[PDB]
Amino acid sequence: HHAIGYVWNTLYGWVDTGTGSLAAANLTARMQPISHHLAHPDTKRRFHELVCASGQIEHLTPIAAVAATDADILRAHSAAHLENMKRVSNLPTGGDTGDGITMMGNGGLEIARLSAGGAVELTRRVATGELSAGYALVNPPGHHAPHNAAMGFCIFNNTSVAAGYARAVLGMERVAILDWDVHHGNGTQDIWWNDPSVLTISLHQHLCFPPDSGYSTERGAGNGHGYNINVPLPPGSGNAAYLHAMDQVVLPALRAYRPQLIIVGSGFDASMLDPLARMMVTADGFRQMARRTIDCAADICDGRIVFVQEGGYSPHYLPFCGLAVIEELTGVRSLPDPYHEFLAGMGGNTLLDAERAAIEIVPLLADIR
Amino acid sequence: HHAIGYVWNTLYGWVDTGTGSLAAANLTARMQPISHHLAHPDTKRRFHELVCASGQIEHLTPIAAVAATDADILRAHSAAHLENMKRVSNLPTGGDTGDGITMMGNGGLEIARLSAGGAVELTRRVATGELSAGYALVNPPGHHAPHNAAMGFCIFNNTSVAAGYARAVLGMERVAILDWDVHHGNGTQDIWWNDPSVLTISLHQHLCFPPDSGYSTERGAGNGHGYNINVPLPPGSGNAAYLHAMDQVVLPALRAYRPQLIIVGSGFDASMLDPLARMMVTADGFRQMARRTIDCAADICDGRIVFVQEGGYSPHYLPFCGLAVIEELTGVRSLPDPYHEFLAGMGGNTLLDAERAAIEIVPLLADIR
Amino acid sequence: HHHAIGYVWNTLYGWVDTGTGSLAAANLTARMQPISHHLAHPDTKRRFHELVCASGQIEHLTPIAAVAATDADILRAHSAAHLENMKRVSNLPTGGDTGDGITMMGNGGLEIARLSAGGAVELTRRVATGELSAGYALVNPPGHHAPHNAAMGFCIFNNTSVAAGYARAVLGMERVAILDWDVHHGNGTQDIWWNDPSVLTISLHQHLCFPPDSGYSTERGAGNGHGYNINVPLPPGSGNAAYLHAMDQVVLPALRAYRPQLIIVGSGFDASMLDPLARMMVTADGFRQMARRTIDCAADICDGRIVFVQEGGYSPHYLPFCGLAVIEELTGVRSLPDPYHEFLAGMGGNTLLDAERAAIEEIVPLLADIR
Amino acid sequence: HHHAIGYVWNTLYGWVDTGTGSLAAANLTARMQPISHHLAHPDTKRRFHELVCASGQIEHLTPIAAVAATDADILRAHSAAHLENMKRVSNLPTGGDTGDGITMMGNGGLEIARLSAGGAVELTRRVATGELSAGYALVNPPGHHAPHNAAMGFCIFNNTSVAAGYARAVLGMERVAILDWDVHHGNGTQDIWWNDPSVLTISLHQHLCFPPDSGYSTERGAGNGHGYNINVPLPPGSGNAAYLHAMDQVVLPALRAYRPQLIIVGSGFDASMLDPLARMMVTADGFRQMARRTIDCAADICDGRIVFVQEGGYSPHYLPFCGLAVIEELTGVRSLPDPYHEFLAGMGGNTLLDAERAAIEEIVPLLADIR
Ligand SMILES: O=C(NO)C(F)(F)C(F)(F)C(F)(F)C(F)(F)C(F)(F)C(F)(F)C(=O)Nc1ccccc1
Ligand SMILES: O=C(NO)C(F)(F)C(F)(F)C(F)(F)C(F)(F)C(F)(F)C(F)(F)C(=O)Nc1ccccc1
Ligand SMILES: O=C(NO)C(F)(F)C(F)(F)C(F)(F)C(F)(F)C(F)(F)C(F)(F)C(=O)Nc1ccccc1
Ligand SMILES: O=C(NO)C(F)(F)C(F)(F)C(F)(F)C(F)(F)C(F)(F)C(F)(F)C(=O)Nc1ccccc1
Ligand SMILES: [K+]
Ligand SMILES: [K+]
Ligand SMILES: [K+]
Ligand SMILES: [K+]
Ligand SMILES: [K+]
Ligand SMILES: [K+]
Ligand SMILES: [K+]
Ligand SMILES: [K+]
Ligand SMILES: [Zn+2]
Ligand SMILES: [Zn+2]
Ligand SMILES: [Zn+2]
Ligand SMILES: [Zn+2]
Repeated sequence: HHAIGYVWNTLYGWVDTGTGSLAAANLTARMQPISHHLAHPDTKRRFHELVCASGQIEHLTPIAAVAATDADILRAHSAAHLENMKRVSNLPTGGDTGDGITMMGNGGLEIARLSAGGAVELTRRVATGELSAGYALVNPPGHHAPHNAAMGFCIFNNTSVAAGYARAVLGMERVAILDWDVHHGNGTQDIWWNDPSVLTISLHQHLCFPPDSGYSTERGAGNGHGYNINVPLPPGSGNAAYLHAMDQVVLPALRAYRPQLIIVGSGFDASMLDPLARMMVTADGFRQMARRTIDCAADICDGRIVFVQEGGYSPHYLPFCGLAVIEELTGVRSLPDPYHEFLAGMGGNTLLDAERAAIEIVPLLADIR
Repeated sequence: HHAIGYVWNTLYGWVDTGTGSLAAANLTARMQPISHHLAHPDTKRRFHELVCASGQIEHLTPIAAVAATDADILRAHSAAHLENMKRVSNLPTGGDTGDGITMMGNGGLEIARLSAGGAVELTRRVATGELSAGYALVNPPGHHAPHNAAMGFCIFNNTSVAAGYARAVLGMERVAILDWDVHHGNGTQDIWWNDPSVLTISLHQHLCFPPDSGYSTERGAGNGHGYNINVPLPPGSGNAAYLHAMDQVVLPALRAYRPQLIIVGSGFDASMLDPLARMMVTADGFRQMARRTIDCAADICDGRIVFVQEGGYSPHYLPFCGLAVIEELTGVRSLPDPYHEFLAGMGGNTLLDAERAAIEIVPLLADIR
Repeated sequence: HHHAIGYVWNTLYGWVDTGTGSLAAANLTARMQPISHHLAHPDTKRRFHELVCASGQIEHLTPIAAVAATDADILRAHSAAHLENMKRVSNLPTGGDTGDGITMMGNGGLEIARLSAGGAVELTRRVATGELSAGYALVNPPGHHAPHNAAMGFCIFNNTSVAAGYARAVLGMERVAILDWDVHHGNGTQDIWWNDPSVLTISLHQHLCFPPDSGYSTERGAGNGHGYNINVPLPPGSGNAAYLHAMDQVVLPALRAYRPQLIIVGSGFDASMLDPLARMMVTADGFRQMARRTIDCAADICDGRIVFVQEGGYSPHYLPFCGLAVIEELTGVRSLPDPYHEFLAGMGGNTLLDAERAAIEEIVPLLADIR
Repeated sequence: HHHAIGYVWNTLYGWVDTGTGSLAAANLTARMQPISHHLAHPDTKRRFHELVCASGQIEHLTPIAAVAATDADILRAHSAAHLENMKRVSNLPTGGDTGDGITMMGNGGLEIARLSAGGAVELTRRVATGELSAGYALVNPPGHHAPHNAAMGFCIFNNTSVAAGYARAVLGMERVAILDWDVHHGNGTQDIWWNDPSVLTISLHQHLCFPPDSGYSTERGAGNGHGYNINVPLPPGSGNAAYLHAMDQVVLPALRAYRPQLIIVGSGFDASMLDPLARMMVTADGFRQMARRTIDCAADICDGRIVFVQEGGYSPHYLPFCGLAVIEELTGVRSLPDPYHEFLAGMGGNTLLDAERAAIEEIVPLLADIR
């Protein structure tokens, strides 16, 4: 049938990103304090508020986040990492999660558990058939956190916690994670590196972040060899490149693999107005990407698809990119993208030779059994 | 000798950009109000504050802005445009300058006059030999405003007001305006379209803004034919492309033309972290661009070079891009770019075939007499 | 017995565009520099809502959707000319001045004004029918300064008067009371019901804080309404002791004398210890005690029918805790401390000063005229 | 005769990192939501500076560069342990807690604390030598809560005491006065000079506003310093009438009795009508009159030697106009109105209430002990 779940929790908007821009404010470096860190939670809150103010919320089934348990977290992460996060969160003013930039406040583990747990709860309810699909608008994000660490503002790897739950608790034999956050999903890649039961795909700007990963030659290991697929694209790639990648690589990979559930790491940092990447995707591009992936799920896994928020750093534009994806889930297309004409004139809608060549990963599809 | 002028006026930081993102907030469109418009003056104020906090201010000669007179403005703009700006500024709550997006507050003409006048005052003092060079950190910007209108948040075309002053008041026969704001300097192009006495050069992202201009075929008209040079570059172009453009096109054009003064429209919206374009220039890239242009001025026009602020929309990073240019003027290189390693890993430092081909404008150099 | 507490929040209450000025607009000639957050910026009320959710109070509330106030609803409190002027201003391509030179609406800003008044109406309807026992409408923009024929003091429509008008005309209640404890005089509400004894209007406020020329004890209504408007102006620096003495000596006796069938509270928190727009010393515990007293009074005299409707309050730091205290008195679930309690308790306001006592006692002889 | 008015602003005064809390840090367990602007955010003082410039007052001032306070400078007001603790905290990779659990410094935040104290010192030196007639040091962080052995109340070092210590030890002045009209008790300054009659310390403040346990009239110094600390605690709601009565009856007579060779004013604007962190009713015209009186007193008794040093004040909207009024009294160029004047004048505070008069009169018998 048709019932679309939606997860927002007030505390997703209360993540304290501090007073720096990216790293902390630093007087010796003359990095002046600023009100809004690049990753400030207001960007995602504005998406939530637009979901409500547009009336999309009336077509969604609100789903309460339920805190991820230690057992849930341990399906994706090491005990040492979980214990370190408990340690850092218990410090009187929080602290450094290990990388020197990713911080948690005192009690910040509460929000990290609710973020991973929002993904799990939506996954559970879609997998059982209570819901047909859904969108978990979580924060903090997940895809940079590998098995043994926090990284890139990610405390736990939300989509991997959800995949682990689908595998262990729901008994699914095959799950796919499709990450279209513009940054390489190195954490997700790491977690399932040796494991063919979770197909991991990352469409991203080549070497945007991290600086040393996301190459096409990173394909997994052992029994997992062939079950990690990176699609690095050049800076300036737009809707044409992204849709060519979907049609030539992503959708064929999903059809070859036959997952029982598709989890999308849904970032909007590939947008035309994002500060933290150089891509040219518009809300109409994300719309088409979502439509294609939802339709693929309908064909191959009884429509079982869960979108989980990753990055995106335009408070101005991200809400409209997100809303387009929500509208593809609900089928209620009731608000225009007010930037559409303005951004459409900038380009990205022609498949350039260098973009085409980057996508033409195609010979690796044959190794997905 | 060596004396570097620097213009900042408090009111440059008081430009009211409203409560929208780009266009105004709009309830029917569900464009939620936001504290900082993309063009909020804090970005440029943070540059000023870094100039001070870094100690660069101790190596600069502060120059007070002096309001541009009607006569000054009329060297670049029509009487109808000036009168319309006086009209709009006199409205009790200001209003629409004509394009439906560019607004002035009540009394906002004061700031527009100080912005153009900051460029004029620095130009005067460099041309006389009181100063060797300088940087006018003005706001609002100028380069989109054509002869008969305000456009793209530009009320008056600051660099053209300064060029007009150099021509009419100082009696210079040849002036060059080099615009490296990432958006096409359509206003400047328009003003001097028929005029070979002001060479206008625009290095920009192709079709970023405006959507219908900046093509290589836009070359001026009449006696001005050959004295407008557009260098449109593809999205994703970085330091390699920008420096190749400098070496192959911009610097040869300046040497062919033999201006008596070089005015640089110094935007930083080509930076790696800018939301309003897709280019990959780092602070080190802007440093090298500035070094090259200052050295060219030393060779061909007795060092007479005036930098005038155009766009740039990263409050995080613009200050460091600007500071690099200031350091090239003063010769005091006392602060690192704290983002250098982070951004250097993202690329843009290899000249791609498509970038090289866009630059290879070279056959037009022969028409500069 | 029955317990179900309604709660109204609409996303658009947080989207009210207060501009780039502090109070009036930014002004270059006056050298009033633009600022991100106007004093009345919606974030203050949004932070209250978010605390209601993050504290877990939301799990004890029954969410009630705001329904846009119709023209008919608005016309029970305001003139046709005022409604038409608001439709006119809201239809202007970039909105404009609502009449006073400071209160503005955006293009389409009438949508939010309707949802604000309509949130009060919807909660009133559902409490009056017995679906709900009581509730809190966390609306924005506020209401109490808007008189019959105008917008004023960032109020477009007089939300509590629209709700009272609905209770009177649609539900057929013969007597309604509006108790306003916003720190500013409820001049709009006073104006609307000035000649009308069917809506008892009470305003507890800082004397001459805003507006400058109203809220005196001598403003008592007119005609058949004479005696059915009660102002309790208090001196600057009044705190919990003064506010509770006013409740016990004046407000609660007035309500008991009048026997309203519904009590509507204009629930502002601008009397708080940390508010920039008044000089009063009320703490979250003070508002808690005020709410408790008023809810208990409603239980005694009108079958518990009480509707709280948000008015002002300008501390984004502290207002959420003041508001949460009132919500907790409605739900009976007292699960979070006021983290400012010790800090503010040391500042005073907890002793009834002679001047405060005397200001309150000025109103006591007027209670006898409430029939 | 001579007229040259020094003015200190340093960009880094605007870069003080006040964090993401309201007052204490953001706290998830307490459900204190993060906020962009802490109550003490530097933008309030930066907006004052920008108004000094945009109003054209800057053209009538002599800009004076702040020079970092040396260890020797700091040690005239504070203990070696406190200085070493501040060097320790500032050297920590991400800074930390200065001791009280709320006052923090960033890594390298000692640089700004030194520039703040050093701005006061540099202006003091240049006024005392006769290079300047008077001046205003618009410093941040503030000073007056920091006692000899600690940081407190967002004060790292006691700027005015560092300046007084310099005047005493380096310039050889035998008598200095510090007049603090920040609305909070200058407990730090009181502590530093408690036993010392060579620095007369006066604090006009809201009674028990902050700290909670100090500022009583009975706190008069000790030993040879007995009689050389004067507290003037005023009740909440006191306005221009009370403040000017306190100036005329207590402050100015105390200064005339003491005959300081230099007057340092701890110039806070947190007594303003719109301040969130106190309940007083002073307007820009009130601060203007206070400044005029004090400058004229300096002209009469110490050859015009007066240095104003910024303390608190938490209205980004209104503080700039309060500060500008003081600057205009120094320059004598009165070129911009207070655009809030009419709005605030209607709220009151301009009548001397009996309780206000009595609070002030409590201090008058202590004037006789100033020898
Ligand atoms: O959306 C993001 N990723 O999907 C993002 F994490 F926020 C990021 F990639 F854009 C990021 F901002 F670049 C980053 F990863 F968070 C980051 F900035 F790169 C970082 F992680 F914070 C970071 O800079 N990490 C470093 C760690 C060690 C040494 C240098 C950098
Ligand atoms: O830095 C800039 N230019 O150098 C910029 F003007 F700010 C811009 F190009 F980035 C801009 F923001 F895109 C813009 F030009 F200002 C703008 F947004 F495009 C605009 F001018 F405001 C704009 O959108 N103008 C339009 C006018 C009519 C119809 C549609 C758009
Ligand atoms: O909470 C408030 N009222 O309950 C308040 F309206 F916000 C106010 F009273 F505090 C207010 F802010 F003071 C005001 F009422 F909004 C205002 F500021 F006074 C005003 F209404 F906007 C205002 O200043 N109005 C004026 C109208 C005409 C002439 C001068 C002032
Ligand atoms: O302007 C001020 N003083 O002149 C002020 F310091 F900011 C203050 F008094 F208003 C203050 F904000 F109240 C404070 F002093 F800063 C403070 F908030 F009270 C505090 F110091 F930070 C504070 O609350 N300190 C405490 C220390 C220990 C235990 C409880 C509170
Ligand atoms: K895998
Ligand atoms: K990815
Ligand atoms: K030309
Ligand atoms: K350009
Ligand atoms: K009445
Ligand atoms: K009231
Ligand atoms: K003393
Ligand atoms: K004081
Ligand atoms: Zn990302
Ligand atoms: Zn630009
Ligand atoms: Zn109010
Ligand atoms: Zn203070």
